[PDB]
Amino acid sequence: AQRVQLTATVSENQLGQRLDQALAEMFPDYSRSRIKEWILDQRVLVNGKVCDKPKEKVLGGEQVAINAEIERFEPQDIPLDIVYEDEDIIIINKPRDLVVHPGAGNPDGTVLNALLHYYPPIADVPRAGIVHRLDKDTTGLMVVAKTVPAQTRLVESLQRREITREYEAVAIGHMTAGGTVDEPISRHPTKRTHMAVHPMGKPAVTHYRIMEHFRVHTRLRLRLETGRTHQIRVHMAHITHPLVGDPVYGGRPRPPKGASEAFISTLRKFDRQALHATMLRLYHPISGIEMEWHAPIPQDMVELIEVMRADFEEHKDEVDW
Ligand SMILES: [Cl-]
Repeated sequence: AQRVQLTATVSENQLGQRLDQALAEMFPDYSRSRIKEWILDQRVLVNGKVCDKPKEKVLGGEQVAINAEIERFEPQDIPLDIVYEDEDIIIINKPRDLVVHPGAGNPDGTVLNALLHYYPPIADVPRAGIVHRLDKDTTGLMVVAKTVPAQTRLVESLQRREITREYEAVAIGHMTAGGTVDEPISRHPTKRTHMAVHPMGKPAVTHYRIMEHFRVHTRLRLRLETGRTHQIRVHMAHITHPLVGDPVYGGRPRPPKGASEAFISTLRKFDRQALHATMLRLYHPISGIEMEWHAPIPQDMVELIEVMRADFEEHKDEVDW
């Protein structure tokens, strides 16, 4: 546990603040509740005297002294599909049902826990060398830094927009043209599950091109300039082409008129955003040599795309036999 020793004097305009509130302002490196625990446990002196009432009001000019002490994520046996690894980086093909980094609702079971198990020295790299995210139910490529120099350099490459991250997706609706969504993204004001386009969000740019038309769906490839939470899903939804199977931004599946039983079945069962990180291209953070990796389209999407393709081709003739 780490020994904490801190001194300061309450500023005159802090007159009337609670002891815990005033200490929080003087020492913002330490959480509010932490400071409260320190006070109650007789670890704060005020003018050479122990003061243990967190609610007690300061006057300004009080000399404060604290003498206290302090005290991460666990490795988990979770298999990873490693596409490429060298001394500096790892490229993984992430399956669905796998969160990248611990957060609210997912304390563990994540790619980060998996990395801590596979290569324990990665604990010395910020966020276990994870430099960009994929959603839990998005499949495909991620690059991960194994070392501190590699991580710093990959982060610089992202800031300078020198990493290409391409995805393949199936979107709802007929789309006429490729283009760009450049709309900032924030947390949704009222729906805690959602992100949203919002003037006060973080700037976000997605480029998209049409690979193939289906009857009431469209296959896309996208390239990101930024990697905000849910960026593709929310941008595609914003322009009224939410991703097939998206459980948050999509609505009820709408099959086209006269869709086969197999088409209707495949479409209704598809229970994740039809979204896959398909290609990554970067300058190696150590050698600066240009490199490119591909993750094959997963079977779930292959079946979805083939059914939609057979449907579109069939209904380009008066054929029903
Ligand atoms: Cl994603």
